[PDB]
Amino acid sequence: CPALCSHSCRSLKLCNRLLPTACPDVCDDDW
Repeated sequence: CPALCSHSCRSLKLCNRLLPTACPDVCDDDW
């Protein structure tokens, strides 16, 4: 997962859509 995205854990709900294979490290708490 892009470090720019990883720092934006809130955005990760959206980021994980634009980065599905790139960011599987999506915050389970926000999910």
